[PDB]
Amino acid sequence: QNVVNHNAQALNTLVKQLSSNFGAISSVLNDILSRLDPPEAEVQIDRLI
Amino acid sequence: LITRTQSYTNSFTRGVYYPDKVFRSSVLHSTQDLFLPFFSNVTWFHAIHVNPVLPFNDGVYFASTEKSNIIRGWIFGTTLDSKTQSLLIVNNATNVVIKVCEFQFCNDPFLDVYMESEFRVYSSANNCTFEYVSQPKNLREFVFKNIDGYFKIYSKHTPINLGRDLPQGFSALEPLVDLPIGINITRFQTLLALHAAYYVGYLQPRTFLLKYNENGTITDAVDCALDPLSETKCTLKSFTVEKGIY
Amino acid sequence: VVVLSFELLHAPATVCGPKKSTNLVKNKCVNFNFNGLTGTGVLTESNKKFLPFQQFGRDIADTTDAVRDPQTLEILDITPCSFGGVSVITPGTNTSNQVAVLYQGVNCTEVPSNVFQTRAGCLIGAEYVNNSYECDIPIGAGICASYQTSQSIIAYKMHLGAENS
Amino acid sequence: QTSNFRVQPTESIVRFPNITNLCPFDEVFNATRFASVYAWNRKRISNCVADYSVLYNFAPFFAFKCYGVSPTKLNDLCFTNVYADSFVIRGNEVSQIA
Ligand SMILES: *[C@@H]1O[C@H](CO)[C@@H](O[C@@H]2O[C@H](CO)[C@@H](O)[C@H](O)[C@H]2NC(C)=O)[C@H](O)[C@H]1NC(C)=O
Ligand SMILES: *[C@@H]1O[C@H](CO)[C@@H](O)[C@H](O)[C@H]1NC(C)=O
Repeated sequence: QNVVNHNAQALNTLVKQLSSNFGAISSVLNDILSRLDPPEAEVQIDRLI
Repeated sequence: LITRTQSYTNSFTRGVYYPDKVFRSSVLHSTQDLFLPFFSNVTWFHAIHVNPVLPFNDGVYFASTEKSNIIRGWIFGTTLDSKTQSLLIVNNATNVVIKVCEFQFCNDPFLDVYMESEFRVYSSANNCTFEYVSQPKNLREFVFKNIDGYFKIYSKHTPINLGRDLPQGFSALEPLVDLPIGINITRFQTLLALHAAYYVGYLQPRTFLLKYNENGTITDAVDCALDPLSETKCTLKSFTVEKGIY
Repeated sequence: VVVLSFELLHAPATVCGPKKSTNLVKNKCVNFNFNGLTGTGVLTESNKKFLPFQQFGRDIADTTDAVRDPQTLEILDITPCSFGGVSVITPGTNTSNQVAVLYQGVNCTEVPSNVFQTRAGCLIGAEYVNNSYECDIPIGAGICASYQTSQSIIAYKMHLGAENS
Repeated sequence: QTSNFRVQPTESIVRFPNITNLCPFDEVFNATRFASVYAWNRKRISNCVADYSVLYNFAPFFAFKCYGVSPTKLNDLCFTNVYADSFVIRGNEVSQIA
């Protein structure tokens, strides 16, 4: 059972980092595209990447 | 002429409300918000007619068990003067009216019944910004909060048995209304109708662990900062813990 | 003469213009915007029952999976659109230029000739015989493929070994 | 393993609640008599939905100029409140209102 649990846990962590700002304006990328100008959008995209 | 007397009593894990509008099914969820801490000391007021104002900070929990028609509403403000905006809520048998204006409130306001007149609540009204009208033993609980220019009210009505007020059990408060008023609240007062006892508590920042059943209703909660045992339940994200060291 | 003055003060914005809504379409992979909730997927009829004040539902992984329609107060299930890996099976260019294609984890009816449904996915370009052999090219869940007679790609079940008593 | 496959979307759907509780622009544009310049009127409009398209029924023909905004992208914006000042002047003083 232990082995199974470990694997499951890992997957959840990999999902949870998706919903994180990581020091950017927001976690959602489409909003950053819509609201912001190409100069300032690039740094946010690179930070998320 | 109304005289008020104070005593103290215990919360007994009351004041839980839905913090979101998200449906969840058979899940334990951890939230961080303004809550009334478990087993806290709340004030019991006895008003008799044969009354200074109260502070408002980070929201208020209000409870009553009167047989209605005595308590009608509340006054919220920061100076209760003509120079600042104030909010007023009055209930009758037919409707509810919420108004924000520049009132000149009287000391010790009350509704006069002979027709219900409001010449003993304020004297002048001046500029009015927002108005709203809607629909109107037993225990009635309300939670009042004010964040980012929105005034939120949650409510709940519960038929209680025995003779004890604030009984033991769990009951969550559904959202009642949200008002975009954008004013400042620091003090509040209760209104009476003349031809009363109530409970007051204060909210604090706190993290809670809530349990949702399969129908989407909150059935139980855990306060993290109460005991060492309740903190383990929140680190483990579970309501039961097995023997060991954590 | 009428003069209109627009003011953006520090308060919630309570004077907005109308927001028009289009029709509702189901059983298709579409982009959707439900009252500000933006996403994409397939919307199907739901059997869930929200509380009167709840607007959308989230999963244990904190992903939106149900939504309430703002005009007709029904519940809809949101489903992600199909995706998967594409693998190519060949006998080696020294033997033939024919190939078969595996679509991992999708039904053969989802917008993908000999077609066959396996546990691993949809197999296109192979013939499914019955009699078994030793495994040559593993596919998954006991299915293997080979180049046999004219000559063509065939799929079969793995054979463990000769029976003895 | 060579390629990746994903089905693409084919349509766009937007859903919002019903439109109701319209702002009272008709009262301002059509009334009994407009005020007298020195004593003009100011009406506060808030907590409603404003559609700046029904205006043309009440005859905005002689002049229609919009500083700071765009006559088309008006109902695409949100404001805390809007005021309407209406009066009567002579046909030669319109240029002075700017
Ligand atoms: C929004 O408007 C639509 C009509 O344009 C409403 O749909 C009708 O609602 C009435 C309610 O009395 C029903 O009797 C009709 O059968 C409905 N017709 C259709 C075509 O749906 C809709 O109810 C309105 N939205 C809300 C929240 O009431
Ligand atoms: C297995 O044999 C049966 C005959 O009983 C046949 O119907 C079936 O198609 C065979 N399976 C194959 C060819 O994959």
